[PDB]
This record gives sequence, C-alpha cells and structure tokens, in this order.
Amino acid sequence: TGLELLYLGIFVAFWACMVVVGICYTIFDLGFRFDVAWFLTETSPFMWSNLGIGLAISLSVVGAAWGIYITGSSIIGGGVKAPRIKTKNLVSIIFCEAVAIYGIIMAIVISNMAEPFSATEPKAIGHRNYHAGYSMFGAGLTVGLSNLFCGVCVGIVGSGAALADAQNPSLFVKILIVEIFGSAIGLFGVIVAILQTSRVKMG
Amino acid sequence: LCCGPKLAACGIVLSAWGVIMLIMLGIFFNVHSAVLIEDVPFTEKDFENGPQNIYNLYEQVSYNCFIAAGLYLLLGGFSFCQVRLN
Amino acid sequence: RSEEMTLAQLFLQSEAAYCCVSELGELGKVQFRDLNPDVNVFQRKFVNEVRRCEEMDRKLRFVEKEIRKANIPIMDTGENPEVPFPRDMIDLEANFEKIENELKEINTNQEALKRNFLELTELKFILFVAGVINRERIPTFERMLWRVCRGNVFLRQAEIENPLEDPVTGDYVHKSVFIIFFQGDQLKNRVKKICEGFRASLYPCPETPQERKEMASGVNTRIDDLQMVLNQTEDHRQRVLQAAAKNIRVWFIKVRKMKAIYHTLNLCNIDVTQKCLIAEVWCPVTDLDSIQFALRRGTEHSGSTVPSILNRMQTNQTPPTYNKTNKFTHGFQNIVDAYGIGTYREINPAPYTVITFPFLFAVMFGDFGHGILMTLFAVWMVLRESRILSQKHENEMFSMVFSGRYIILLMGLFSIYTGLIYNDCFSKSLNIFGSSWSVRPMFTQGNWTEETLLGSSVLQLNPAIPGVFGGPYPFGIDPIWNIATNKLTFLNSFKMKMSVILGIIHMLFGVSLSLFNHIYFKKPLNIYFGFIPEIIFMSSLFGYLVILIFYKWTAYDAHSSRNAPSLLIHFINMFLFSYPESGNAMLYSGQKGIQCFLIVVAMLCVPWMLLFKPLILRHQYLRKKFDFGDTMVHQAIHTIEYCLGCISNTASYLRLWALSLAHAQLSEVLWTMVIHIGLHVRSLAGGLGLFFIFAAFATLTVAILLIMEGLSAFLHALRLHWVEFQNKFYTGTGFKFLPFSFE
Amino acid sequence: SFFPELYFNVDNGYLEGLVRGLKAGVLSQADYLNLVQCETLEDLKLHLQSTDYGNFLANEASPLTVSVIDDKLKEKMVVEFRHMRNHAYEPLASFLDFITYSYMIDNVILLITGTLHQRSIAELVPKCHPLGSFEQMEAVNIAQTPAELYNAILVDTPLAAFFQDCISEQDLDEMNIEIIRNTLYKAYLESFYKFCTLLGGTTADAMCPILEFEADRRAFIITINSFGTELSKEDRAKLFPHCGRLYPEGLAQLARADDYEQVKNVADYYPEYKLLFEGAGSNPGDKTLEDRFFEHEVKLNKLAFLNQFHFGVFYAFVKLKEQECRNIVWIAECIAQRHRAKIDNYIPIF
Repeated sequence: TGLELLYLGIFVAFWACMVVVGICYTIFDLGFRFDVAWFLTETSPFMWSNLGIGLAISLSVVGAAWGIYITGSSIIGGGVKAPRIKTKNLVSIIFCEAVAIYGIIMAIVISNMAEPFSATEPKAIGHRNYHAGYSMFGAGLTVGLSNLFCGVCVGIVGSGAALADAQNPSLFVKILIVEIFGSAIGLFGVIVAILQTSRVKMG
Repeated sequence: LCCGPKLAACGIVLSAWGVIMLIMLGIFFNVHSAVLIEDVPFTEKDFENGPQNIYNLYEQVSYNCFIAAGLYLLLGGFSFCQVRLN
Repeated sequence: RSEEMTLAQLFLQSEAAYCCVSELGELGKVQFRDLNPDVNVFQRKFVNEVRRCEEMDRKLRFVEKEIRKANIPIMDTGENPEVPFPRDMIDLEANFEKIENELKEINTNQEALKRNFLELTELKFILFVAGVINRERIPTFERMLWRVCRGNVFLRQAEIENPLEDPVTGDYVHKSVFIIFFQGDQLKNRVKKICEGFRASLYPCPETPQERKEMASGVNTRIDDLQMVLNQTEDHRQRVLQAAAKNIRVWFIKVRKMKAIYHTLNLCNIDVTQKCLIAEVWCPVTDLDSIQFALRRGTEHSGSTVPSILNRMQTNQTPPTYNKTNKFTHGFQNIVDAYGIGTYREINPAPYTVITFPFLFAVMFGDFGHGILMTLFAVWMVLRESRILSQKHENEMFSMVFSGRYIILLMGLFSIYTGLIYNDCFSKSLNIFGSSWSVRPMFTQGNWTEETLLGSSVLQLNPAIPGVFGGPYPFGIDPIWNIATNKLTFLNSFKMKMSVILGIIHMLFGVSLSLFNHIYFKKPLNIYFGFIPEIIFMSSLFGYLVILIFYKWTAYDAHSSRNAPSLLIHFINMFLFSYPESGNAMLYSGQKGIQCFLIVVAMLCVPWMLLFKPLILRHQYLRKKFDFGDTMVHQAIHTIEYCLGCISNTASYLRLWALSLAHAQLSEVLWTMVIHIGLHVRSLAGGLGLFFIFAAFATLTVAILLIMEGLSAFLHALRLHWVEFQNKFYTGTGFKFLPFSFE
Repeated sequence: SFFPELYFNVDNGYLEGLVRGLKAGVLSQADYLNLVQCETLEDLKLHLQSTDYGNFLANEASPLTVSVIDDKLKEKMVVEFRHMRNHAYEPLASFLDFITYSYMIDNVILLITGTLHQRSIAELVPKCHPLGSFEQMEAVNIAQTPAELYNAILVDTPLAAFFQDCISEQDLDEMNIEIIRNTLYKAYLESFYKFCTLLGGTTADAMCPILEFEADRRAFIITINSFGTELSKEDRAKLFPHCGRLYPEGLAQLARADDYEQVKNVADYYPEYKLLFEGAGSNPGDKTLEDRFFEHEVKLNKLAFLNQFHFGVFYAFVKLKEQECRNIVWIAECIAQRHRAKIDNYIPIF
C-alpha cells in the first residue's frame, strides 16, 4: 500500500531527525537553548481553550458518524427478507446521536468563561489564565476522544445485533445489553471533562 | 396550447403571491415611513442634517414596489390567458 | 376496550356452507383462525379444489401475460360478481382451456416467424466463407482467429442498424455480417467450429457472377417476406381473440374470490362425522347483527333449511386490535401504528397526538409566512378532495402527501400561531402596538449626547432602567430585538429554557398517562412499586429545575446584574454535591437543606425499583406452593434503562431549541442576501430587477424551508413521540386485524 | 483498529446482510422430515410452494419429472449468484471469480472428454453448468492437441494463468486428460491459498482451513484411485498439492504407498482423517468414504458461516446451496421410483 508507506516514511524521518538533533544538542552543552518554559509560556491560554472547544464537538461528531454508518448499512441491507427489523432496531442510531448531543452540551458548558484580559507578557498574565487554558484544552480533548471510541463501539455492536435479529425474533431484546453498556464510557468521559474544569475562574 | 396549463397553474399562484407580497411590502414601507426594524436597506452615505432626506429617499425606494406589483399582475394575467388556450 | 368479547362461535356445517362463508367474506368484518395441528398443506380435505384453482390461475396468468404483451389495455370498472358455486363453473373453465389452447397454436405459428428471419438475415449477405455474428462478441471472435488462423487468412466486416427480433423470446438484439477469405480447408473446418461457437449458421455459397446470384437472392427474400406478411393473418386472428379480455377479467376476479373461499374453508376442523366442520372466528361486538344476517342469507341460498348457528364460548387467547377510524382520526392513527401495534386495550395515543404533534412541529417551525403557505396548500387539498380521489395519479409522493390532509392543515394553523407569538414574520418582526425600549430623548438625561459622532465606529450599548426602560410587550418578542446585534444571546437563553420546560412536562404527561394504563388492568403491584418511584424521581430531578427557572425569571431585576446567579453551575453542583464557600451566591435563602433533601430522595429512588418487586414476586411464588436470577436481570435492565434514559431524554429535548434557532438563522440568512440586493437607488430599474429577484426568492424558499425543514421537524417530532413519550406508557406489542374482506 | 472491525461495512455490509438473509432460506431438518413424506412429485411441488423455495415452477409442467426440478433449481442458483456478483466491488469480485474458476475448470474438462467422444457435439451444451460458463467455453472442441488447448484458452479466459507453463505435450489422448485435470486443480488451489493469505485478517483465518482440507482430500483421493495405471510413482508424487498439512507426507509416505493399508497408516497420524476413515467402513450396509468426505466438508462449511466480518462467506453459502440442491433432487428421484431404500440417507444440513 503506497499510502501506508508514505506515512511510515514521514514518521520515520520525523523521529530520526528528532533523535539526531536531540543527541547532538545534548552533547554540545547547549541545554540553555532548550528552555521549555518559553515554549509553554509564550502560548496564549485562549489558543488552548479554543482548540479544546473545537475538539470537544469535532471528535464526538466523528464517532457519531462512524457508528451511524456501521450500523445503518447492516440495518438497511438485512431487512430485505425481513422488513420487520426496520423499526425494532432503531435504538443503536438513537445512541449514536445521543453521543453528539452530549458533545454539544459539553461544548456549551466549556464555552463559558472566556472573558478577555489585557496582559501581553508572561509576568503580567499570571498563573490563573495559564491554568484555565490548559484545563480547558485537556477537558475538550478527553471528552472528544472518549465519545469517539464510545460511538465506534456502539456502532459495531449495533450492527451485530441488527444483523443477528433477522434470524429469530427473540434475540435482539437480550443482545441489546452490550448496546446499553456501550454508552457508559462516553458518560464517564463527560463526567471527567466536567470535573477537570470545575475550578477555573478565568477573567 | 402555448405555455401549457401544467406549469401555468404554478405560474398563476406564483404571480398572485408576487403581487400580494410586493404590494404589502410597499404599503408597509409607506405607511410606517420605513421604520429601521422593517426597512434596513437604503442608499445614502450622508444624513447628519435631518430626517427629511431619509424619509424622501425611503419613499423613493418604496415606490418601486408597486411597479413590481404591476409586472407580477401582468404576468398573472398572461398566464391566465395561456390557461384559457384549450 | 375496543371490544368486550371476540371468541363467540356461531358457525355450523351445512351442505352449502360455501355460500355462508362467501357471504360472510362479502361482509368483511371477520377473521378466521384454526388448524392447531398444523398439518401439511398436501394433507387437506379440500386439496383437489385448491389444485384446480391453481391450474385456473396459471392459465389465467398466461393469457393476461400474452394480453399485456399485445399492449391491449384491460378495463375493470364493472360490478363485483357473485361466485357460481354449482357445477356451471366447471363448464366455464372448460372454455378457458380452449382459449389457452388457441394461444399454444399461435406460438406454433411463431415458428413461421423464425423462418422469416432465416431469410432477412439472408438479405444482409446481398454483397472463403461469409456469415453473421452477434455484435457484442465481435472483439473476442477476432481474437480467436488471430490465435488459430495465425494471420494467414483475412477478414472484413459489415454492420446493420435496425435490430433483429429474437424468434423465441421476442427481445431485440444486434448483429453483424462478416466475410473471411481463407487459404485452406483445414482452416475452414477450424473456423467452422469457431463459427459454431459464434452462430454463423447461414452460408450463401457463390456459384454465379455477382449480379445473377444477387437478383436470385433478392427474388427469394421478396417471395419469402411476402408470404410472411400474408401469414400475418394469424396475428390478426390472435388480436381478434385477444379482444375478449373484458369477458375474462371478471372471471379473474371470480376465480380469486372462489380460491380465497376454498382456502379459508380449508381451515375448518379435521373431522366430518356428525357434520363437525367448524372454524373459529375473530369478530367484534358491534357487528354481530350483520353476521347473523349473513348466516340467514347463506341458509336462504341453501335448500337444507337448517339454523346453521352455534352458541357462544370464551377462551384465554390474545385477541387482535382494530382502531375504528373515521375521515379525521385515520391519518393520525396510521402515523402511530407505523411503529408499533397496541396491545389489547392499550391507552390509545391518537386523541392526544392529533394535537400535540403539530404543536411541537410549530415550535420547531415557528414562522408566519411559511405557515400561511402550508395552510393554503391544506385548504386547496381539502376542498378538492372529491375530484382527486376519483382520479388516477402517477405521483406516489403526492399520494402519501395527500394521506396527511388534516396533519398538514393543523400543522399550518399552529405554525401561523407560533409565527405570531415569536413576532417572527419572514424573519422580521411586525411592530403592531408599540415598542418600549429605546427612547433617546430620555436617554440624554443619563449622560448620553455627542457620542454618536464616534457612533460611526462604535456600538454604544443600551442599559436597562435609566428610569423608564424595560416593560413587558403584551404579545410576543419586542420588535427591537429583531434589529439588535446581540439578539442571539437573549434568543438562545429564552429558546433553551422554553425547550427544556416543554420537554419535562411532556415526560411527566407520559408517566401520569401510564398510571391509567396500569390501574385499569388491575395490577396493584405495578402502581405501588412502579409509577410512584419513577414519578417522584422525575419530579425531584427536574421539576426543581423548572421551578428554579421560573423563580429566576420572576425574581431578579436589572439593577442586580452584578453577580447574577447561574442555574447551570448550580445544577452541576446538584449532581457533584460540591459546595464551594464562594464563587456563586445562593439564588434564594435556605437552599442547602432543600437541595440536600433533593439529592437524598433522588438517591433513594433507585433501590426501590430494584430489590422490592422481584422479591415480592418470589414471595408470591413461594406462597403458591420462576427463574429468580432472570427476574433480577430484567429488573436491573429496566431500572438502569429508566435512570439513564432520564438524562438522555432531557438532553435530547434540546432538538427543539437547536432546530428553532437554525430555522430563524436560515430565514434571516435568506432575507440578508437574496432580496436585500433587490432594493437600491435606481429610479427606474427597481421593480424590474425586484420582480426577478423575488421570483427566485419564492422558488428557493419553497424548495428548502417549506417542504424540507418541515419534513425534518415532522420526523423529529414523530421520533420524540415514538421514544421519549410513547415508551413510558406504550407496550408496543400485539396483533393487527386482518379482515376477510376481498379487494 | 484493524481491517475487519472499522471499514468492512463500507463496501460489504449490504451484500453480507443479503447473504445472511438468504441463509435462512436454506431448508431445515423439519422441512426434510415432512418432505420425505410426499406421495408424488406434485406434493413435492406444493410443499416447496409452502416454503422459501416456492413460486419458481409456474410453468405448464403437467408431465412433471425430476429433471425439470433439477433444471429449475440450478437456474435459481445461477440467478442468485449472478445477483450477488454484479453488485460487488473489486476485491470481492476477485474472490467470486476465484470461486467460479473451479466450475470453469470443470466445464473445460467436460468438453475435453467430450472431444474424445466425437459422436456428441452440441448435446454437451445442456450438460455444462451455466455458472461456470464464460465467453470461450464452447471453443474447447476445436483443440486436438494440448498445445492447441493452451492456444484456445490463452486468449481471453484467465484459466490459462494456471497452465500456461504447466502443460507440455503434443499428443492429446484419453489418459492424459486426468493429468490436465489434476495439474489445473493443484495450480488453482495454490493460487487461491496464496491470494487468501495475502488478503489477511479474518478472511485468511476463515479460508485457510477449508483449502487445507480440500488439498488433503484431493491427495487422499488421488492416492487411492491411482491403482492400475500407466503412470509411475514419481508422476503420482508430482500431482500432490502442497497446501495441506500433508506436505512432508506428499513425498515421504503417500508417494511410496502400495496398498490401502498404507494409506490408512498415513491417515493414522492425523486424528482428523483417522476418525474419518474409521467411520468410513465402506461396507455394503454402511456409507462409503465419499459420504464422510461430503459430511466433513458440510460441517466445515457450516462452521465457516459464523464470522461477522467474513469477506468470504460466499464460499460456504454456494457450497451449502449446491448441497441442498443435490439433497432435494436425490430425494425427489427416490420418491419418483416408488421405493424407500435410501430415503433416510440424507446429510442433515441445518
């Protein structure tokens, strides 16, 4: 596969460059030019906040779409010889959208606390704004990734259940147990994203 | 015959809608004298002296609505005539 | 309930029970069910008549296929006949066999048609072998020669345009002519095998110069196709005989009728001693008189003069359900039955749905002009019902649109209303009886003058209460908000709050309605350890939020804008039980104790629905003298489902706010860059251009917001009815009536 | 985060749903229990009307005979297979073409033996399976030397990809046609195994055991049936497949067998074929070895279906469907002759 080879080439070149650069700089006693403080103090907190805000909805929507297609294709295909399964097996799609609903609510909640400031140097901004930006970025990232993996698992099991239900009517009502257990990880992601940013007082 | 009824019915309802809405929008401009809530669009980059220029210009703008209504009504009449061609 | 009793038995065997069951089927108010043994279909008392009927249907199917290949339309507008049970029917089918036999010989005359083509193909060789090959196989054919002839031979090709018919099936296929020049006979045999693989059957062997064999072939094809068009008199006879399709479509109706009659009479008991040929029937209570009238008619057609009735009986099976609709309720009952069929005596959801559906739609689609358009379409479609009903239409989309007549009507009415209540009318408010916000002459009191010189580049916020500001508009949104640049904030707040409040009352409605469902069925356990914990949980968890929203609305004035408490953070602290010492003032005094008790009752709700009722079921089973673990699993499933669906449904009710805001934004977007350009300074070209621009506006707002966003809101409200509302009182299981009525 | 879990459905979900839907259309055991109770072919027709095999015999078949049923069932099979193939994408199309190459080989061999029986030329056409048909199927009659066969088949049929180099002779007879068959079969099996293991994932897991068993069964059959031939032992060694678990056996023990007991000793070291041979008593009153081969094939095919992301469930489906066709036609033939000697010798699929 050409695309995989391209990705591997880029990745290997990147890491080889990193390793060689690091070793020569460390041997060259030039550790005073590696001042990570400047790297993580020049960056504005609002960049971290807004990246978190974008991801907190983007990744959730990606997971919702993944699960939507993965279950819908099988639901539509398997009902040709059994139209009875069209309406019985709509729970999976409902959960695949509930993921995005949680994502939107979290985006609204974190979107608050965006009062600007006037400081332009690290000594004037202070610790509080740095904490705010980092915490908001972390909350956005964790909620997005949690809901992404949640939606993927939900979609896969929804496809399995929908496909198996066409054989015997008395299957789905008990196979939906894994379907319901899918959403708990997304709920946990939302809870942690809530808790991480419960003490931000940006402004 | 020409301009068959199949689309002429749609044309007639469209013309009636056009006449009614354009007449009502013009009347809303004139009667309320173009309150900024119901009338944002205009063309004047200098009005600091007084409102009379604003009112005159908004009357000028609202005038075109009745010409549009007349054109829509003539369209409706033409479509109705084409419907009678059976 | 729908019915009181539905298992009465009033049927007895007779010598002409066929007429009895035929008239009962004509009534169209019964359903048949029997044959518990589930015997094989070819061990039946009436198998021979079913076989005969199948033979008649096969013959009839063949003749109608032949008729439809003649492209001769069939007319079916006569009366519904009565089946002639006596042996006369036999004579009729005899005639039908003769008809089929004629068709057979007609196909034998299609043998002649093949001969015609054996000469028409010949004509295409008017110009060391030659032949004819299928066009679609021309490339591959050439390939073979290049590999076997090895290029020592040569070939040339010619093409025909008009397709040549297929004698056997009648499909049109394309062909081509080829001429090969050879150098040996072994190659002639090899390419003869290849051409046997490609069907180059014909061979005009050269004998004379070009002219002589050419004219001989021409004369031959002329005589042959002349004889064919002369033999086309058989096709003429075929058309003449096919003209009798009207005399036999009535027979088709009759044949299907008697086939259904015999098939349903097959269900009767598996014995005939003492005339014990009996079939059990589902029949309602309000139509018994017509049923016994039908039995009297059946005995009238019979010469045996027997009562042909039997006494009532009752068993413990599951009766089917039938919604007795009229012109109005049908369109809305069909919408709910599309997802699930109610049990025997389930709380009918059509009477409430018929109104709460267009209301939620109108909340999702709250615009004035679009609502007016929808109601006008509704008026058009309602008033012209008689002609359209007695009319054939190719547009199936229009048929399913026409099904929802009163749906679209009520939807448009409530859409007009909600357009009036938002003060939304084509995305612009209608200042009807006054504004109360901006008074600049009063504003000059509060140090407000000369700022507008910098007004050319600033925004100059308006405050609340410099002394006479504020005030409630008596009806809807104050029009000034429509032109405010920060309208989105207040609109978002108001719409989110309205959506959440609407959603909570919908759900409590659901559960209170469920309480009726359980109390009728005489289930004290379900009321005592069911409805009560769930309603208490719902109330304690969200009625508090509703009441808090209303308190904040009716409590805090404008001067308290500093440190105005936020409800959402208080709800996060409601869930997380976290009380910081500062950062958020109490909304009202004494919130701690009430809030803590709310948390504790919310916690105490969950275990009541898990342990108690499976244990009481176990106790009842012990009193009787039941897989206990399976019951625990079911109870845990139910309780976890309800508890998580709580949060999921209250969160999913935000679709109302989402789609309402999206609709408002879309309408404003249309206003902003379609007709805005249409208004300008040109003294003469205003109306001319505006006529085109408004035509485009009308087409685009018909295409997108009128039919489409309406559909999205329609289906979203349907879903909100199917899951968030219906699953709290609606079992969604059972049978649906299958009457005995014919076509 | 691997192949079958996250992008299997984009190009296969609909088709897999259709196949698993049609799996339920295969007749069950109770269907057999009631179908063996027919009295005449009309009752068989009706009981097929009552199940998913209904509404395919609406012709005027008044003199109904079992050959008509055979033809109609085969027609239904080819129709469903063509449906499944035409809606497919490209890797799956390669898979299905790999499947159909077997029947194409069968037709090629049938026409090659038909050339020897020169008296029949056109009658071979109804004998050939339309599933394995292709553009140049009937051209095989042209060849009279195997080099001419390679010339005919090199043209546009990809079957040449399995014997373009593997056949070297210029004297077609009636004894080397079996050599042609075995060479083509082993080449096809090796190519199919290599392609399946190249695809990787659950497809390789599902298709490796089946082709392994197929190669080993071919080895066993060729070892047993080679007795009394002009071929030498080294030539018998030449025809063994190398895709099974019998790869060292192919030259070590099977290639020096002299009797059936030796083949039994070869089978004794592998339980899977040892139990198969022990159950195959081959007595007049007991089933033969071929019956056990068919039953093991059926069991493995039935096992093959259970895989949510089975890119190759079509192999199991088509094999099972052919087997149902054989069961139905055989039972109908037994019923038509008015005898009940072997009605209770049907292999119970599903």
